[PDB]
Amino acid sequence: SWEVGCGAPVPLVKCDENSPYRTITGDCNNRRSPALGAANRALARWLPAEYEDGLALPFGWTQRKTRNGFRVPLAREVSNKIVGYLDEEGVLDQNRSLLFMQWGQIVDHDLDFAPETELGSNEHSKTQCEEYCIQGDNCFPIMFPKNDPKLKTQGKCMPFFRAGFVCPTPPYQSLAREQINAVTSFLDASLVYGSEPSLASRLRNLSSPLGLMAVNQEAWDHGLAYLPFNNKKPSPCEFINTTARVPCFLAGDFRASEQILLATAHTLLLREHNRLARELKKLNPHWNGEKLYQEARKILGAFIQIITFRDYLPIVLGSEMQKWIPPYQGYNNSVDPRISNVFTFAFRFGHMEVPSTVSRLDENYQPWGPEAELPLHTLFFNTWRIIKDGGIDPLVRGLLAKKSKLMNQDKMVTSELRNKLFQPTHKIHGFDLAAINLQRCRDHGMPGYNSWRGFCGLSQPKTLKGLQTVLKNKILAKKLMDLYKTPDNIDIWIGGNAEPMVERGRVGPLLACLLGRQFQQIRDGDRFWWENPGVFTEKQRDSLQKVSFSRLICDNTHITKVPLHAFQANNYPHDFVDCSTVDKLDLSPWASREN
Ligand code: HEM
Ligand SMILES: *[C@@H]1O[C@H](CO)[C@@H](O[C@@H]2O[C@H](CO)[C@@H](O)[C@H](O)[C@H]2NC(C)=O)[C@H](O)[C@H]1NC(C)=O
Ligand SMILES: *[C@@H]1O[C@H](CO)[C@@H](O)[C@H](O)[C@H]1NC(C)=O
Ligand SMILES: *[C@@H]1O[C@H](CO)[C@@H](O)[C@H](O)[C@H]1NC(C)=O
Ligand SMILES: [Br-]
Ligand SMILES: [Ca+2]
Repeated sequence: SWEVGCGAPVPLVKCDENSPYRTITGDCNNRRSPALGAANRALARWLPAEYEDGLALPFGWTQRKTRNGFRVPLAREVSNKIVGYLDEEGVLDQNRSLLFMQWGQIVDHDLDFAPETELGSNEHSKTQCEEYCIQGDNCFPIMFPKNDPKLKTQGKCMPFFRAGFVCPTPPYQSLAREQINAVTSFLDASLVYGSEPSLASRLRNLSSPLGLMAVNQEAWDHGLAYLPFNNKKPSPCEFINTTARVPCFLAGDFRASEQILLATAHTLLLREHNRLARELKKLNPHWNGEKLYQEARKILGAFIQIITFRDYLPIVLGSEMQKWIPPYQGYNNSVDPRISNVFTFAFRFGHMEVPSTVSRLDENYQPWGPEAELPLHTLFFNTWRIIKDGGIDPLVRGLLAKKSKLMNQDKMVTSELRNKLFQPTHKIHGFDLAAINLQRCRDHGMPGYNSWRGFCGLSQPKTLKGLQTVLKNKILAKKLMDLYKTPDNIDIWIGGNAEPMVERGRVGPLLACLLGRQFQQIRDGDRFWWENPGVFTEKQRDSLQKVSFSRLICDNTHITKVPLHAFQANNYPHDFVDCSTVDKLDLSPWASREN
């Protein structure tokens, strides 16, 4: 059992044995092991890291070196052969609104982030990785296969930099390389409030004693707040459009501006915090700012938990929901609530649910203006279309009445992501998220497909014929065992996602097991779970059961027509009801009769 307890990219820290709130860092959730689930620590290893040298080098690094006697295929080659498709007609999910995709991304962002190594940002290092395609140290470029249109138009590779690792950022040879999780493992609204003290404070409005989050001061949304702008230059949101020059937003999580709809969902979440803090004050006008901020924060975290566990997860996991996530029995302090490395890849199932276009809709849920539907790629890091082009209401209707992409074994990831991705240093709409997913699954040292089938107690196909029955699909299996020569070598991202979905849910068996297990643990291992006896009063809990994403939308925008079940596919006006019929969060059980 070779290592004990290293801990470098963290500060302190010491714990507050009631202090009815979460820390910002996630520390002091577990009493016995107060770092467990804290941000800026190693991702959990559910299985030992698997690298080409047993320590750090990703499979595929050394040309000569095989995985189980075979070369691992180029990540872009797998992407082109298997992941890509041309025809967007037919690809939509008849049963899930766009919001289903979106909440996926939100939750994902509350739970995990393995950021690239920052070492030598001011070095020829990016210049040598991006310009020359030279693999070495933290440069692990995605090379194009010989028939790739991108060879002709973009150059020899897409640059790709390896994920940071814990202890120090300088090269690691004594135990295996462990990637960092930069946000809190608890489902806690950290994407709203920050996972570091240094950002948590900046986000806040300390100017007034009202516990508000800072809001944008440049611009409004029909009297509704936007998120403050980031400061930093050079800003990729400015970069898209140097005429409009609108910076990215500043949120609790750094990726909040990555696509317009994510920014939209972040905006709704911040408004809800200020709305709660207002209500709490109106009702407790002795509470101070700090009380008001924690108390709103606490409620918002419970809302994110409830929405996720009651409304999202059952329609991801389907028939497997009760198997992995049985109803709640209380806090269990032996549970490890840390996000595992593999989860951060299993949750990328969301990538096949992203459709090629986004729509703005007006109050009749009709096209809003002349160019109301746009290609997804024009919306990466695009804040200008919000501030300058209608606010969030039109985008939110789109969320409600357009549908997610459906995962499809022949049509996996839209070319909007597979060919047109924009990354905030690289200056082009030319990257391939799928290729990146696969390179990163190698970067992070993932065990292969069958390792994971084994972990979850499933069959482990060894032959083409085996893989055909598991996937149900002769030709997908054939392509996968032309590229990988054995299902042992298939990258978990693409193996998990290749499996047909389970009844009433949107992922295959292997992923339902990986996801289901993670979420059970993040709920059961959390001292501040909304439903844990003690955390909220019973009366407070009776109010919280009534929350809905419909109501969030009603309380925070000027939309008055919403569906009752926002994740299901909905059509206007048949499936839409007026906001007055929706349950409200009743805040009266938060009144502090101290008088
Ligand atoms: C257009 C919408 C989206 C875009 C543009 C996008 C883009 C990206 C990018 C660029 C990365 C980093 C990849 C890397 O360097 O390895 C990433 C990672 C990730 N994505 Fe998405 N994504 C989208 C939607 C979603 C959805 C719907 C989900 C889940 C339902 C999701 C789940 C994740 C997760 C869990 C990761 C890893 C985060 C971490 O580092 O822990 N994404 N995505
Ligand atoms: C960059 O943003 C600008 C301003 O936000 C966009 O310009 C608007 O687009 C149409 C003309 O194409 C007009 O209705 C608006 O008056 C334009 N405003 C200005 C100041 O030009 C422009 O489309 C965006 N450009 C790109 C390349 O994304
Ligand atoms: C802080 O709150 C005050 C009044 O409550 C408001 O006028 C001001 O605009 C807020 N500042 C920020 C930066 O959100
Ligand atoms: C808590 O979790 C542990 C380990 O997962 C399990 O063995 C134990 O039974 C659980 N304890 C309770 C009281 O539920
Ligand atoms: Br992202
Ligand atoms: Ca979190």
